[PDB]
Amino acid sequence: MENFQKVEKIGEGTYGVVYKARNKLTGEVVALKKIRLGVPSTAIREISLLKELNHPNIVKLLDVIHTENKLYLVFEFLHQDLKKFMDASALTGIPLPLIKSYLFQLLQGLAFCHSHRVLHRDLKPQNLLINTEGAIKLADFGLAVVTLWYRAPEILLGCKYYSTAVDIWSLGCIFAEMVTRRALFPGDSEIDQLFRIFRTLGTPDEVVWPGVTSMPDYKPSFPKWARQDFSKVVPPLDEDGRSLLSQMLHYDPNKRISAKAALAHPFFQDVTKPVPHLRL
Ligand SMILES: CC(C)COC(=O)c1ccc2c(c1)/C(=N/Nc1ccc(S(N)(=O)=O)cc1)C(=O)N2
Repeated sequence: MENFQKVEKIGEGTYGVVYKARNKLTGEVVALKKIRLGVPSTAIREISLLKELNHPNIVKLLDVIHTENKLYLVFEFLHQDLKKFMDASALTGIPLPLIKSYLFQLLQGLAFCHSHRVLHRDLKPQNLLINTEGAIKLADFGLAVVTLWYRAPEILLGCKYYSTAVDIWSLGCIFAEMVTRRALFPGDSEIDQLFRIFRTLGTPDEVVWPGVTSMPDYKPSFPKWARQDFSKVVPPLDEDGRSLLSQMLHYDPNKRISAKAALAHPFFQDVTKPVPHLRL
């Protein structure tokens, strides 16, 4: 790690602390992540797998530094996250063509991960990175106050062996947030998160989600709320966007649209790649 000059702290995550840093030998500007822990052998193999999971919409893992019984991940650096961009665009809103481009690119990144049986598990605006070229990239995955706003209901209900559908749920929540300029389900506890989902989409039952009542944390005593219309949930999003969002937010993970099928949805018929106005 003596090969890198730290410039500034850019974040703190579940797995560790991230710095903007400069390689003293190549002059390369990178994101250096110090992993929070000797390093287990299983961790080294799983991280070695991430190195090969390369795609234009996945933040590149340049190098894995396992020296002096410490672990550092050297990543590609991007200048802004979607959280800061959404905050900067709050007065006017992100233009719909740019929302659509970002959603389309992230679904391409997800379809790629998911085809290699790799789940993100914790998508959120803070780990979605953007550049001046109009690209958006997935970061902070592959090592498996905590934000619960994007957590799929099967995780909250105690599913131990959840699927790639949890990522589709998170991305649908982020899509809604880009459109409305407000978090869709801003829970501040696991039950508040669950009940916020239930108040908008209706308390799930065996009809809409077969097997829901036998889930580890399901309680028959859950209040029974009626579902709201999507026209009320994400105005002024057009019918194509609302249709896609409804499929990304299906309760049953088996009914929830896949990343590959979402890419063929009519909402992306007129997709383009606009360039954002970034203030760096
Ligand atoms: C810390 C938590 C999420 C875990 O993060 C990661 O594992 C991780 C991995 C590789 C990365 C980055 C983060 C990163 N971050 N860059 C950045 C740059 C500017 C702003 S900001 N807020 O708009 O000024 C925010 C983020 C980057 O470039 N490569």
